[PDB]
Amino acid sequence: ATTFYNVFVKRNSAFVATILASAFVFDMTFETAIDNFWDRINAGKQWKDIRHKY
Amino acid sequence: MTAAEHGLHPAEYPWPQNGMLSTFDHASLRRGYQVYKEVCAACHSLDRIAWRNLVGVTHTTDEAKAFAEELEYDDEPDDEGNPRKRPGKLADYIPGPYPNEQAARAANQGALPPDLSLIAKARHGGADYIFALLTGYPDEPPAGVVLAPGMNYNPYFPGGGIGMARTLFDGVVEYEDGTPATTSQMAKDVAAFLTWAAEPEHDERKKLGLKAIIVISAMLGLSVYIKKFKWSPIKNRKFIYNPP
Amino acid sequence: MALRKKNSLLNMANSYVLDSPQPSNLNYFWNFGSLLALCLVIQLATGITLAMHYTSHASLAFDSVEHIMRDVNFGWFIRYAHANTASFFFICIYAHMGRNIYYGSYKTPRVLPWSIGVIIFLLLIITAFMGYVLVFGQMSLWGATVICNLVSAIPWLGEDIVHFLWGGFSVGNPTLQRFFALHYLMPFVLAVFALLHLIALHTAGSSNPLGITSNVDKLSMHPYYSFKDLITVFAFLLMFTLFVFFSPDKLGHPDNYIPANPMVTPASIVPEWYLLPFYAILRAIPDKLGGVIAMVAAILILLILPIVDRSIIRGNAFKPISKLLFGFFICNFLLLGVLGQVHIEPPFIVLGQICTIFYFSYFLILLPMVSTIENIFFYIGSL
Amino acid sequence: SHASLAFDSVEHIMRDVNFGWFIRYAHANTASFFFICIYAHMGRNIYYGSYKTPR
Amino acid sequence: PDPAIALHEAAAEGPCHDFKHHFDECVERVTKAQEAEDYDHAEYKEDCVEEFFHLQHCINDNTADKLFRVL
Amino acid sequence: ASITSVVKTSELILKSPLLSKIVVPLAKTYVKFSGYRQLGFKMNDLIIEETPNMQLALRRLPPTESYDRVYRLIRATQFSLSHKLATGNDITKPEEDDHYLIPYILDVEAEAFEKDALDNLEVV
Amino acid sequence: YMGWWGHMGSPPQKGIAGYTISPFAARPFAGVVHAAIFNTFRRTKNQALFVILPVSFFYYVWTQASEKNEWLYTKAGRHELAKAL
Amino acid sequence: GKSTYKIPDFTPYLKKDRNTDANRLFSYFMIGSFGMLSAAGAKATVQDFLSNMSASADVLAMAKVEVKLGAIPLG
Ligand code: HEC
Ligand code: HEM
Ligand code: HEM
Ligand SMILES: CCCCCCCCCCCCO[C@@H]1O[C@H](CO)[C@@H](O[C@H]2O[C@H](CO)[C@@H](O)[C@H](O)[C@H]2O)[C@H](O)[C@H]1O
Ligand SMILES: CCCCCCCCCCCCO[C@@H]1O[C@H](CO)[C@@H](O[C@H]2O[C@H](CO)[C@@H](O)[C@H](O)[C@H]2O)[C@H](O)[C@H]1O
Repeated sequence: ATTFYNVFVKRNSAFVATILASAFVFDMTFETAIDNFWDRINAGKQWKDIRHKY
Repeated sequence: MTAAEHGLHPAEYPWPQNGMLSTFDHASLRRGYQVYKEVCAACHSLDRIAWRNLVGVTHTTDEAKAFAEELEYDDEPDDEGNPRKRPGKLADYIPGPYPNEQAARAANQGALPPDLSLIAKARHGGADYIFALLTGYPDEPPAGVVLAPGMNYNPYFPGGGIGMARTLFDGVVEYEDGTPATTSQMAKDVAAFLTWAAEPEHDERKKLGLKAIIVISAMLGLSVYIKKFKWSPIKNRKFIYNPP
Repeated sequence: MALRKKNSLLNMANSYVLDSPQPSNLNYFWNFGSLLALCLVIQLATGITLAMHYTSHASLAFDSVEHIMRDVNFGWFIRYAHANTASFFFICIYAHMGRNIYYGSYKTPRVLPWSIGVIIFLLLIITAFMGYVLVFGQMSLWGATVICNLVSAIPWLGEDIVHFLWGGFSVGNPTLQRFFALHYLMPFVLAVFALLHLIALHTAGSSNPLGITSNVDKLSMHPYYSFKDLITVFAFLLMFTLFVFFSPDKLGHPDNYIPANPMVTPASIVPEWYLLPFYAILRAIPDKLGGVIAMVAAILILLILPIVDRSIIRGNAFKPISKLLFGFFICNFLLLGVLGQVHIEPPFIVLGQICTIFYFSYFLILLPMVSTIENIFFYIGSL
Repeated sequence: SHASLAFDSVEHIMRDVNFGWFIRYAHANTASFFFICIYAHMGRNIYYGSYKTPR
Repeated sequence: PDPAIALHEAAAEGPCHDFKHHFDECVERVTKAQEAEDYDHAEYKEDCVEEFFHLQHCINDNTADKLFRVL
Repeated sequence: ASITSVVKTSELILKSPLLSKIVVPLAKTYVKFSGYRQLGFKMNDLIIEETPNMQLALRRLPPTESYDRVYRLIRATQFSLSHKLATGNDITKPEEDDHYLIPYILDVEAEAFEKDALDNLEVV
Repeated sequence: YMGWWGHMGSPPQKGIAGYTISPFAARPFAGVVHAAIFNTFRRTKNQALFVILPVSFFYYVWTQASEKNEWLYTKAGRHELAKAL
Repeated sequence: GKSTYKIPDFTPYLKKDRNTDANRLFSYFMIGSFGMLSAAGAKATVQDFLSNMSASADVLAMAKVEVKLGAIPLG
């Protein structure tokens, strides 16, 4: 806990760097997660689901 | 105003795309395009839609190019400056049935069939209005209604007398996917299709809205924690007063 | 001395957004000022972006808006953001004005920020009206026709003035091009007046919900009100998101998706919802000129609140009768809004006349009477 | 601002708008005068050391 | 066969029977009134649009969901 | 409006037996519903002070009265921001709601109004 | 009428001691459940009439007007409409 | 009520572990999460919004002309 504080939080340069790197990871993973969820709730409805007939 | 003058308000039908998380049914969109092409396109244009707009929505790139290449469009003049035609490309807009308003009205006993590219947004009711209108021609006008010549009775249309006759009858279209082409089925499909034509961003818009809802909700929750945290020294302040 | 105070430029920012001393007890209704600043920023960003894709020629305007919706990447978002934020701008502005009337922000020593504010409100109306015309759909055209023919009621020169504003004998291309130029410009004027009313306010500072001095107990604007402003920003963006992404057309009128046709008149010419109360006031007076004067007076009468409020106490927090009267005033203002969109038919014609009388009589009769009587009740009641 | 109509709109200003010629030439020439004055103002500042502390 | 035909008939005979009767009574009156001479030179000619709207509005409320379920 | 006005009109009402019989009970209720006492204020703490006259009257308050007023304003502001009401001894009892400021502002205004009158005198 | 830090324009203050604790020492959501329920109830109850009375009155007015208007433009309302115009 | 050295009661609000690194770290996790979502949100906003300035679909449809070569004879 102290260790975590000292490394990622104490220096604002480190804190901002950690926030931005987290933002990058969140952005990438959230994109992927929403994509999959959207595809499941709208299953058989989207072009990707019917494309195979053509 | 009388209810007649307003038009009957259409029912709220449960469209597949109703629902914060719901896209269009693209198989219905494709079937709706086929109804447009075989029935409506006789009188109505769809001028805001290009062939490329169908691609990856209702048709593959090949199918759409095939549709475009069957038509002739005006080319740039040749080297002697004589006019020329070319086959259509994906960038071309779907061509209308009439050259101008005058020709359109002449073919329709004076009435001008509107362009259908925005009609789902340009009428109160949207898909429900289109569906109600196409399916709502009674066999006989209510006793006592006097229709003007060339008018048809339809209660959903304001005033009751519409210049467009009933056009959908069981089996006017033969769907390529084997779906029974009943009046109701065709109206549902074409209404879906026209709604897509008016708002083609609909599916993407609702997915981005879901992401925005989630992030903005989280930020709202966190913003409340941070506010309460920073304000606590002010809220918790205590005084002791000793009058001087 | 700290740089933020030493340097002249930094010091101006500092004095307004960081060290500015605020009352420690502002409630959430003091957050509409910053939401209005946010709306103004969103409208500038989306507005400038739409201007990069819009064509002001009447032969191409409507189609350019379709191009934005259909071809420009995220064009749909920019267009709907701009159109919906105009409605949110008026929700926030009515709230901000409501806050100011309820808490007596128009009283000395804040008459000047209030009076500049009344002009900001007029500029916003003009700005939003011109923007509505730029689409050049049926509501665009029929709006410009009817509203600019009100100017015809100005005696002697009125007709001449109309033709001069239109740039011709009807609403057409010249009208559209000049509304585009003015719609671009007006938001900048509006921003300057917004800044003037803040500079005027800086002499007294913010009022507060108790109506007493805050000189005894101040808080820096940052961090306390910075962080409190974030809550309403995210609440606003949630509402924005629900309209822009899920129901982008809920606040609007389908007729504007039909291209302008000078021949065909739409079923019903009703303005955008936020103009509806003023439209109801105009309909109430049968005379054309009378109606126009009434409609303008309905806005300019706000300038006399500093005179007609005779209370020795600032605001309504402690005044039960004034609170009731204010409730009725606000609800009547909403009923006027509703009557602005009904058909000119019985029994709404007479009802609109009664609501119009009530609107004016608040400023001219009731508020002066009620505020006088409450003064006497506070004195006798506390003896 | 449309490219199919821009040049023609400027001709419309020159030919059809009342005093359009004046407004167009005023705008175009004042842009040159703006730069004459700005070079002069900068020249003044450099010659008289207006860039030194505390300015 | 169009699914709507049967659903509308069922809703008219069932939950919208009172409205069906009103429309029917109206049509009887209007037809009879048109049958009588010097109807063309009358001041007020009655229609049945009001009753028709009441009926259709009712049928639609009882059918909308059912119909879209079978398409 | 001027405090002078309010005080004079009130005195006309309190003189008339009929008027006082109907107004004094109403005014007492009004004050109860107003609810400023539930924030520990005295009525006079609510009077608008950003006026030259009122600034002068406040400067003329005795130091003790002035110190107490500052505390009541700070205490009320704290209840306001916390969304709490006064409890116990913080609630202003009807007997504590004294017009500490009215005499000062009436003197300030008396002079101000005399000055305006005398600026318009005409030798006969 | 407002100064700046150091000379804000307060009457002289004397005799008030103010105390507070650090944001990091405090529970920011202390007693939130009690406040959310009991405090909101108190504050809402005290303001309810000032909202209910005007809203209920203007809603009643609108309801009566809209129902009359609807009735005047029916067949049954023909005669009353003729007089109203 | 009189002595100013008798600090008013703050026990309802005081955290027992107020001086621990765990305690500070929690609140910075909240602040940092908020900064993280704000950064991710601003990136998304900027990228989506500025993409309006990239070639629109109608423009992109006009480049990239495709031509057959089977039709073209030698010489
Ligand atoms: C041969 C003629 C013809 C065909 C076929 C036709 N229409 Fe029309 N339609 C018209 C005419 C004419 C009007 C204008 C009627 C009027 O305004 O009185 C019209 C009007 C409309 C309207 C607008 C009604 C309004 O509110 O203004 C919609 C929507 C519509 N048609 C959709 C369709 C659809 C969907 C189809 C077929 C799937 C279709 N039409 C087939 C001639 C046709
Ligand atoms: C207070 C600021 C503003 C307000 C209230 C405002 C309001 C509006 C409104 C109501 C419309 C009609 C929207 C529609 O239904 O489509 C509109 C359109 C428009 N506005 Fe603004 N506007 C503002 C600022 C700006 C600014 C600064 C620009 C910069 C050019 C601008 C450019 C446009 C354009 C090009 C349109 C037409 C395209 C369209 O309709 O979307 N706006 N504006
Ligand atoms: C673009 C529109 C406007 C913006 C951006 C704006 C912004 C602000 C801001 C930031 C403040 C200080 C914070 C607050 O009290 O909320 C404020 C205060 C004020 N505004 Fe506005 N305002 C606008 C329009 C108006 C209008 C239309 C009026 C009056 C009709 C007005 C009158 C006032 C008054 C009187 C105050 C002082 C209130 C007080 O603190 O007691 N403003 N405004
Ligand atoms: C809100 C938008 C953000 C931008 C800020 C607004 C830009 C224009 C503001 C400048 C107008 C002049 O604003 C004026 O500046 C000076 C110093 O800056 C302020 O002066 C104030 O602060 C300084 C120190 O911070 C003190 O020396 C002074 O006693 C005090 O009154 C005035 O109170 C303010 O009225
Ligand atoms: C002040 C800032 C200065 C520098 C910032 C520079 C930013 C400008 C970059 C524009 C980049 C756009 O790049 C492009 O973005 C869009 C979203 O916008 C992404 O598009 C992706 O998501 C969008 C929705 O968000 C979907 O419509 C699309 O089907 C999907 O592919 C692309 O995958 C990416 O290729």
